Amino acid sequence: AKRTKKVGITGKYGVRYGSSLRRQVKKLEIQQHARYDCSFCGKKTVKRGAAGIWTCSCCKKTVAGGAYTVSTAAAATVRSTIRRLREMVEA
Amino acid sequence: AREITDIKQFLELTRRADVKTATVKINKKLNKAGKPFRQTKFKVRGSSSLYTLVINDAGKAKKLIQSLPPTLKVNRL
Amino acid sequence: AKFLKAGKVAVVVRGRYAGKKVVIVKPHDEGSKSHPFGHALVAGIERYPLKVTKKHGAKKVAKRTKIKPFIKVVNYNHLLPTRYTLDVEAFKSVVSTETFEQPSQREEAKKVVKKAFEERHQAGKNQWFFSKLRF
Amino acid sequence: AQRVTFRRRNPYNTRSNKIKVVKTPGGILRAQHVKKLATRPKCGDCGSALQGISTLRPRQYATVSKTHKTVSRAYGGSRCANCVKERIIRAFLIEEQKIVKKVVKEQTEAAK
Amino acid sequence: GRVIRNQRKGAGSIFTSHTRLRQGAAKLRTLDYAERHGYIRGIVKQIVHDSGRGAPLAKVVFRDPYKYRLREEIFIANEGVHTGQFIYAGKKASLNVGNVLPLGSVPEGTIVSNVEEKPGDRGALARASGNYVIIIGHNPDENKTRVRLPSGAKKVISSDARGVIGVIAGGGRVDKPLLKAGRAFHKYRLKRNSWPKTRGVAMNPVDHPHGGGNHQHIGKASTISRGAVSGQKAGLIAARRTGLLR
RNA sequence: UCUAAGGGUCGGGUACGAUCAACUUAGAACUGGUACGGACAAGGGGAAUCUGACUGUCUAAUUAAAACAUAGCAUUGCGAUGGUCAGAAAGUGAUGUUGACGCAAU
RNA sequence: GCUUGUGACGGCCCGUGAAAAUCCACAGGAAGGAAUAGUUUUCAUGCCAGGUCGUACUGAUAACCGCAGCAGGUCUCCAAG
RNA sequence: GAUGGGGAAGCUCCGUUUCAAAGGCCUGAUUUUAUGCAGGCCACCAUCGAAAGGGAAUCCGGUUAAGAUUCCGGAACCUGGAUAUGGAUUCUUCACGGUAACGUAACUGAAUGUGGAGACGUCGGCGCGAGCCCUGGGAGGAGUUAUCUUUUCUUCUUAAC
Repeated sequence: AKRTKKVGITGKYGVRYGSSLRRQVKKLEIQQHARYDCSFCGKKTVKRGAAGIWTCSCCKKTVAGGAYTVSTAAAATVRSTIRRLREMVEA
Repeated sequence: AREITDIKQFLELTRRADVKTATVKINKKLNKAGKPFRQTKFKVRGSSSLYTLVINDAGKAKKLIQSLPPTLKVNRL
Repeated sequence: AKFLKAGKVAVVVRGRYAGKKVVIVKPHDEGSKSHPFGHALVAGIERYPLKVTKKHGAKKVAKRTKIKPFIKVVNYNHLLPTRYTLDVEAFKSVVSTETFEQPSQREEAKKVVKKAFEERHQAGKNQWFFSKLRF
Repeated sequence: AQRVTFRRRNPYNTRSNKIKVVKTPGGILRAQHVKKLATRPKCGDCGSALQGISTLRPRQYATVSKTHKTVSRAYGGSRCANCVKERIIRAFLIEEQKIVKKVVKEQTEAAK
Repeated sequence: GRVIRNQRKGAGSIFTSHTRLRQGAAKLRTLDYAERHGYIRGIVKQIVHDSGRGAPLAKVVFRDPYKYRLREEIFIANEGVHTGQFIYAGKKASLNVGNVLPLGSVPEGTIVSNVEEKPGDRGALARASGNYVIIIGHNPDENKTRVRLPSGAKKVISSDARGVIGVIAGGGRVDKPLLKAGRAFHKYRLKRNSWPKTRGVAMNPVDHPHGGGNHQHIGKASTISRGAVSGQKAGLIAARRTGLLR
């Protein structure tokens, strides 16, 4: 029973707001209410409490991150760029 | 507003020198299912509290009343 | 091989003694009528001697260095076994299951333990076992 | 079908002003003001309510014996006993490996 | 005439900031001996939500050097930090996300945030969520550093100015349509009284320079001189160009 | 006036019996001055046009609107020795417990 | 069943939803004290004091405000078949 | 909103810990006498601001022409202060038991530091309670009865601690 066809999670908004805006939110609100693997405890407990903060209910680690998702796009290439400049000086 | 269980401990407070007065209440109740009996309570008055002993077997309750100290001025019923 | 033995120092990680150091004296590896688990009789020190210094003379040194021991059955899971050791042959008779059961025999058996420990704290053998663990 | 009032001059339903409805010995329903409930004390580490402590309001602990306010482990009325189990593990094995580090700094002198 | 709405924010009565739920001023640590001659380690106690801001905060707890106690401070949390992380601070620290180093101590092409304009201001540049500056070059004599400000401007600062490694958490925030006037109401109740905005077009000749007329229209150019004077300035102020880009 | 369906507590050497207690639905005969949400309570509906997307707000005491607001769209100034504003002055102040994914002006 | 209290869960947010006095615990080990005898008022019991101003009644189709004994205005609790 | 400061011909304005020499504690040293001299400390450095927020502790019964969680009778509780008795502890000087969660009538603790409480949005159903509602057996009082009705109404209550 899939119920709705296109709108999915945004069915709560009804008919209002226009189709693009409702579809562009459906992009993010599937990210912020999604459940992610935990880089520490090895389970997927990770959920969002607020913009910026991502809380494991298993290992109780809190993890800072992106607003609507765990790891921002431009972040995962900072911790590689930072991983590379660190080895540059120590190698 | 307290209760005593052992008879002996009750005999102490009567001498505890804070106790000026006591009383004896008689209550007619029944036990188990069928048949009644005569229940008595002894209420000694402290400064900060009121202690009571409950005697459900009247074979004991009489030997106790005589045993009260003579200074203690008792109001029966 | 089996590193839980008669001399092996341990740390007590579970209950009222947690953080205090002991020595495994008579281990029962498997089985007993009560205690249906691997346990080890231990002896340890409940009070640690206070800092003694050059400046303390006269009677302070004897009253800083007072040790208060204990004897306890403990479960392995509640012990950290460590590489250190003690020479335990002094009280091997005085800390025993027979010592428990008749609790009078327990305060008779702290004396032979309390005496062996304040000896060693003179002649500084086992310097570490006498220093308060800190956490 | 009886109805009842506040016994105090606060007409309003605020957090302190709660009412419970009581049948007196004299046959009447009457309102009874109730004090705000007590919260259990928390582990300053893991946050889970640490058992063995009596749950009172803050100034009602001044009236209580010390066995209600404590347990007989080290860090008794403070940490949850699994937060004491760790910090013993962590105090022993950090200052264990920390001795092994200081011999290597004696070896790295003679090795070079 | 009347005093217009933007002239009315200066006296700051109902226009002040709504400060109640804010955890504090997020700053970096005072610059001291231990940090400029070496490093000092804290740990981040909890990374938490601050009201009115867009990015989370972290509370790292240092050990006071000269007195026995703990001291805990408020850092804008870089993305990737986690509670239980050691945060190293000082000249001799290492290059890892969250460690605050001087800028002279990091190679060019390094991504840092919450960088300082001058040493010891406890942070200025790139504090909003998702922002960072890149270090594009050094000037080892008459010490400076060449960094790229998040707008794209290129600024040159001191090389003793600290900054914390990584991107600020809370990236992606404005990707999500706000969708209704209510969600913009809950946004500015925690910030200040700016909202909603009446178009100066829709008001009277007293209320604004754009007001009046039997149609709604500005009537004169909407670009105003930088050398304008108090209350004349409404509209696009001292613009070099205007109109949609191509 | 009946029929049916839906629950519980209970003893079984290592299939059945009993009792207690509910407002729910569906079905069938009969019935009457065809009456039965019997009073009360309780949407009129449809084919189009102009116009503002919507919720919301405003001339208290002649105007509730197609007007203001809004999300969305775009432009503009500003990297703090600063942008926008205040003060008679100031060892003065609001944005700012701020830092371009920000503040200010449209 | 209705009213209110509470507990464990769940949803929502570019919104994550007061401060302080006050009280307690823990870490530490300053010191102070057993043997002819020395403590402890966080165990029990016992003893003394607990001041100042408010307290009546309406709270409204006549006790408040609207020139008034005005069909207006005015925050709140309880709630039977 | 004072103070210190800073403007202002001035009425007064700024600001609220600010460009400040901003203060009184814990007991050791005294057994000429009480507190000199002593080490150490702690730097938060006015005050005002809520009868709905935070908060030490009280309940039932009776009483007046008019007052009561205040008066009466009884049953509690908190706080500040003084010391006395019993128990407990002490020769292993500052308690024991349980593997552990932890237990208990008690069961030393200064400067200092840290942790909890105070201390918190909203909605949704679910659980458990309290008062109310309904209701059967029994013990009483009242209303109806021309006929029917093991009948209709009412009292069987239990506070803080």
